[PDB]
Amino acid sequence: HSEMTPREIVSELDKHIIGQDNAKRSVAIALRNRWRRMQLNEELRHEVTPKNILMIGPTGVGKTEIARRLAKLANAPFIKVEATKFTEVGYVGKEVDSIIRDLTDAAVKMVRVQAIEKNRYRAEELAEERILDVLIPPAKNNWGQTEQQQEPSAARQAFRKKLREGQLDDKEIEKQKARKLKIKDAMKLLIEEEAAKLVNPEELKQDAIDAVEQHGIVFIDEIDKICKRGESSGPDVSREGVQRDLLPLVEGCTVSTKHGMVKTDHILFIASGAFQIAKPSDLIPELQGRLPIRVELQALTTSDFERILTEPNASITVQYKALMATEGVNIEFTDSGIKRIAEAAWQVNESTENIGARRLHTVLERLMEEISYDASDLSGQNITIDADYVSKHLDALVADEDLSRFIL
Amino acid sequence: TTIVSVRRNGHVVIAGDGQATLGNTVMKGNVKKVRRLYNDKVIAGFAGGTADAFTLFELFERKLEMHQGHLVKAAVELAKDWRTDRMLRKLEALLAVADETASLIITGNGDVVQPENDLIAIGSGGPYAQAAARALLENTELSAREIAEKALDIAGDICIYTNHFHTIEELSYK
Ligand SMILES: Nc1ncnc2c1ncn2[C@@H]1O[C@H](COP(=O)(O)OP(=O)(O)O)[C@@H](O)[C@H]1O
Repeated sequence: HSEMTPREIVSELDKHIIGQDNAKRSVAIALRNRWRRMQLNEELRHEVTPKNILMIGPTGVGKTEIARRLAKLANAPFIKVEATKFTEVGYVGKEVDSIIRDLTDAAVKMVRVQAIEKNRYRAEELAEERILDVLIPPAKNNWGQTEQQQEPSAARQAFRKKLREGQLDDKEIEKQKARKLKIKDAMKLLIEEEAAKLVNPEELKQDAIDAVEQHGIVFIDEIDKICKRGESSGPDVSREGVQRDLLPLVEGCTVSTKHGMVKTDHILFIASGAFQIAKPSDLIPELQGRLPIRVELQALTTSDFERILTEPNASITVQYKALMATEGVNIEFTDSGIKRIAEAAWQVNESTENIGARRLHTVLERLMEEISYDASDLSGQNITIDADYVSKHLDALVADEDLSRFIL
Repeated sequence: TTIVSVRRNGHVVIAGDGQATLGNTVMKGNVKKVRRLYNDKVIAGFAGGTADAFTLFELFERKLEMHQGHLVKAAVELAKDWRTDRMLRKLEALLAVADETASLIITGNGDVVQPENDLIAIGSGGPYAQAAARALLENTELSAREIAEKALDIAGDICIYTNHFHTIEELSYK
């Protein structure tokens, strides 16, 4: 759909993800390819299949984020399943078709909500005429001057101009309605009332399908957890089983959704792994073939951490500022304050378990616990979170390890 | 009764008397037989029930609302129902109607009639009015209003069912 060049995609993706340029390009080539396909002829359009990607990297360094923003950027249906979720189905469990169902139930919970956007002006325009018709019951068969039912727009203009908030005046209108009511309801009863007439069925539910088939993006997390490991055998066939089960989905097939028959032949798949125990070549042959693109993501550094805190649009730091503003408080972060928040997060991840950028949200959040509470009784102030403040609130916690495993 | 309509020098009129008769006696002497319609643009006169009126004139108005001021058509569309609709049928009367465009008679028969010179003279006094109107219209420079008036009097003088109470509705345009 989008006519954005790969470079433009990466750019757009740079507004949310720090670093990981390679994964960005890989995912950007994929998107542009969907465009490249439609520009082709009959034959070549069947033959050309998505170049599914296999993202390789450690926890929380931007794998899902990238895929989430990519999806979001192409207004495409997105689903994220954890591969092992099916490893237990050899005993009982979810079938892999569920992935295409959910990518559908969400490809619908999407086409519907985005039908409330398009149809949010229709009910408050060619539909608010309801209350105005019981306010000034139109002429017994309007005349006809294409400006006659517009002439009132004097008496009529007043009932609309005053309808800029002034209500709670009980009236009635028309299973049409007929029932007597108010306006904080008669009006809202009209909101949905006149709207369900613009949206139809066999096009909405039919399109959600067209979406998944043409723009669906499936993110299979921890694909590496279903590869063969030299510790046993019984569990391996169980793992490799999930691989064979997923095979139809990325090779091309038809799944049954309670909204129709979805064809996976053109859904893009972004698999993901850490590959510390297994290697991508441990994936079954048929799957390695369907995962042509391999891209690695690097571990985040303290500088990446500093940048992640403030650079992204609606970065946690920005959000925080926003939220404190809600309380009428002016929060402000100095460069060294952030340099220290990042520093702390790095420390805990090295001294205990490394959870990537996730650590920032918990560190940042513990740091602010006090202002977050007192914010209401601090309205009209300029609080500055600087290196000092940071140290007073985090040092002790970060310093104590066993405590970090609990509190940070 | 006597309804007279005339048209001369960008002026059209409809004038009527006010006698309602029952047998050989006068029931009322000031019956309004000439009204106005379509946002005082269309004039009309009539012979019949005061209700038949307030029903055939209301409808006529809506028919104009369904045909942008175009007299004739609403008039055609009017006489249309007036001869079809089970109920509307029992209605009896003789509408004389005239706008800046033209003037014409409508009968329960559904007919739409445009008389020789937009000259109309319906009712038992009709012809006497016509005779006098025609005379005046062809031998004097008098005005449409002056005609209908004088003609109406002549009528009421001959017609035992027509009096000298008037109700005129003029119209200017040029
Ligand atoms: N490179 C990055 N740029 C911006 N935010 C990042 C980055 N890496 C991780 N994060 C943050 O950390 C969380 C970790 O999840 P995610 O980014 O999906 O990575 P992963 O899929 O590897 O666990 C996300 O909510 C995201 O906001």
